[PDB]
Amino acid sequence: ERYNPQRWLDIRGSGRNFHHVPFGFGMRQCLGRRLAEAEMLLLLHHVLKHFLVETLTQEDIKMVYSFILRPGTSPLLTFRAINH
Amino acid sequence: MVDAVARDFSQALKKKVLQNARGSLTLDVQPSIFHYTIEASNLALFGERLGLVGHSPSSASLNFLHALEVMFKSTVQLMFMPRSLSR
Amino acid sequence: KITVHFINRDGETLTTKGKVGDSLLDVVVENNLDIDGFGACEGTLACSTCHLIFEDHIYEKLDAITDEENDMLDLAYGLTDRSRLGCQICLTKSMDNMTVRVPETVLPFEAMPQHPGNRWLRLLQIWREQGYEHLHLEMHQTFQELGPIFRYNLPRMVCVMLPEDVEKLQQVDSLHPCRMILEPWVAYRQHRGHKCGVFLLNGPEWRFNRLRLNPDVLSPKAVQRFLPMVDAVARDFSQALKKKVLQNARGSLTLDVQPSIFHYTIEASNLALFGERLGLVGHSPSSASLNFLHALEVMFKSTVQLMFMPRSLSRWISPKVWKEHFEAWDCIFQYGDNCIQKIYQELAFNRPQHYTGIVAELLLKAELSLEAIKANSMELTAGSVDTTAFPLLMTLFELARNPDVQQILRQESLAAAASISEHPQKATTELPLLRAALKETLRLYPVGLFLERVVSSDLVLQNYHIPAGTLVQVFLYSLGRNAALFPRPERYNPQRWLDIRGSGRNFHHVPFGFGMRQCLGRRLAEAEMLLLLHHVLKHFLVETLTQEDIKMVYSFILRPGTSPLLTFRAIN
Ligand code: HEM
Ligand code: HEM
Ligand SMILES: N#Cc1ccc([C@H]2CCCc3cncn32)cc1
Ligand code: FES
Repeated sequence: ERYNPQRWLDIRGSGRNFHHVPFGFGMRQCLGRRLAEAEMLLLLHHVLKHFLVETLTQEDIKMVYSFILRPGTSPLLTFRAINH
Repeated sequence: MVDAVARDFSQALKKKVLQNARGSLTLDVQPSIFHYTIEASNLALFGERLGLVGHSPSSASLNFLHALEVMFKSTVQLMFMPRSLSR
Repeated sequence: KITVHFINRDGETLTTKGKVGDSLLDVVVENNLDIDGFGACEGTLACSTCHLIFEDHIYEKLDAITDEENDMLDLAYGLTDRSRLGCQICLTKSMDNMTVRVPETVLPFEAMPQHPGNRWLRLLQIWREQGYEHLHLEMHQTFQELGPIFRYNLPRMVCVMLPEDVEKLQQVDSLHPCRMILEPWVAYRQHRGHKCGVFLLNGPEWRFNRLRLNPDVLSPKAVQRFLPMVDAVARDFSQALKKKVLQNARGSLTLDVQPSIFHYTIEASNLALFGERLGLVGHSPSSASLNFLHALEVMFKSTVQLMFMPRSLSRWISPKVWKEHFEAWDCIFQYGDNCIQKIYQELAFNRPQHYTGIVAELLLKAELSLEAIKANSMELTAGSVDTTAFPLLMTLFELARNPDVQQILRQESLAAAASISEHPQKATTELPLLRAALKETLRLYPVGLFLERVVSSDLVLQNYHIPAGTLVQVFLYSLGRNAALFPRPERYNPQRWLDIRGSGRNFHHVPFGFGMRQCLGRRLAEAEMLLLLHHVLKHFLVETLTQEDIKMVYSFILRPGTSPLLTFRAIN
């Protein structure tokens, strides 16, 4: 339950197979795989170089399965601009 | 093309952030994010700029999102039944 | 150090000393002198209990009186041609052995004129008409038949209408002034686990809250902190109007401005309070904006349907109105709670080094429980819309009706324009005639209709003994139209308040109240109103052909039922 992205560069080290599979495998693996990555990566990139993101609601978010797994809570997030 | 949408998203957010005394904007961002993906998607796919980022949602935008929610919802009610029953 | 002699009400000369540069409020509280009730609001010009009368040779060489002090002195009993407010007077070298001095100041109750009407007939009238929009006209007719004083057969309750009576009523102002309690609103607070705010509090909880609010909501120091922010909203309002005006062939835009004004006050309020810019001025209304305004209308409406009944009756007669009432409050508290969960989260992660609004201070100071900041933050977010915007319409309207007065308020504004554009704070001081025009609108159209006080001791007004525990009500409508104090009362003449200020006539301008329960938004309202009209006069001409009088409705507050069609012609 610890959020630690570095673990995926350490998993790349000691070669371990099939650890990152949310898009699938084989040739029925998600066709939007790299379009999703594109949309997500750049938005967050452009948000990090201008804003600080904070929140008081650090309880876990209850998630609901309604075909896809999604959050039932949407948290109240602050975007504080950086100026230096 | 996605870069342009994500840039326009942050510059839109920054404009409004910087109008507030504390240089901050706290909000529920789920709506603005969903409209980002509709814009980045529709541009990458059809080359069209819908003008949903930075501006207000449109009628077509919110009807589309609702229909998705209903479709997922109504799917779990019919997936586990054969259509012989759900009929 | 300097010696100063104080003549008390009992006649005795107290002598003590203070240091130069000290306020004589400091001299009184730092020596525990026995001047009962002196300095109630701890030096934030929110009471007139530091009133002191000076010697002619000392008073003459004191600083000029500010409008903020003069408006306070106008609500001070026993006013004199040599009286000042101790909180605003710092001791100086020449006041050694000064002598200041503090002021001093029948048929039975049942022999007073009675209101013919019957509590229950009226109660049932409201049951069906769902309101009593005409009540202010009933009471005017009453005073014009029974005289300047009558009682209502109910408990005891007397309705008055003269400055004489308001002056006495403030002398009786206790340490815990008691306004009567609105159960429909409090029932809502009890039902949701919420704390009542200042508007609905009495006793020590009231005094506790108020003394931790006046500093950042009412002090001239706080007014100077948020006045520049209101300037930005009023500027953005005129430049927005001018853009659209100048697109039309004849450099004009005629419209119903009531919507745009209401959205101005929501913006100026939410910015002054929560430092947030909502972007409602210049752009279209939002869903949250119009839902908030409707819920206010419904809440006022449903209040008059439940105020005159005890809860014992309205429980089963109009339970639907209770559902209607709470769902209004439900929408209101949703709007307000989110402005505060917005800022509580912000402030948690960084305390700013500059001014970020009124509530930011209160939260930072943390002299109140958050549940008590939440409750006052609500009262302020909800009280700062209808009460501020209706007076602001009627002012525009009367300036369109009185072209003479307009062109004089314009000269004043243009004259002071550059002075104010450089430092907005100066609007307080550089626009005296405009501020007199706000007294003229609230005289004729007082959105606050009554001042109410449960007295704490036997007093007497207009020679009718008034026993303790009695409700007294100041009907400001009939007050403002008494030709005896206001020559030609229906005439709109802002200069009249300058005439009045020379002579020691008292309690003439009382729509915000008196004492320490006078309106906490008093100087925020005045800020929002003054600058909008200032910025509108230096760019636009305001005209209208609908110069009939506007019929006004009673829905807990006194508001217009007509909104007039006003023209804004740009000047070039
Ligand atoms: C985080 C984002 C996404 C996740 C986690 C995800 C997940 C998946 C998964 C698990 C599959 C099935 C893999 C399999 O059966 O082997 C799949 C298939 C598919 N996804 Fe996604 N997907 C995402 C985004 C997208 C996007 C953005 C699109 C379209 C632009 C998309 C369109 C598709 C399609 C068309 C298939 C069918 C592939 C096939 O049957 O060959 N997905 N996705
Ligand atoms: C023209 C505008 C306004 C008028 C005529 C007005 C009138 C009044 C009156 C007559 C009272 C009661 C005075 C008394 O009982 O002695 C009052 C109290 C109050 N008003 Fe207003 N008001 C105005 C604007 C505002 C605004 C803008 C706010 C908030 C931002 C506000 C918030 C309050 C509060 C919190 C109280 C309770 C004061 C207490 O109980 O100590 N009012 N107002
Ligand atoms: N909560 C609350 C609350 C909302 C609005 C008001 C407004 C309307 C009620 C009469 C009045 C006098 N001064 C301000 N107000 C007062 C309190
Ligand atoms: S104490 Fe001086 S005015 Fe309130």
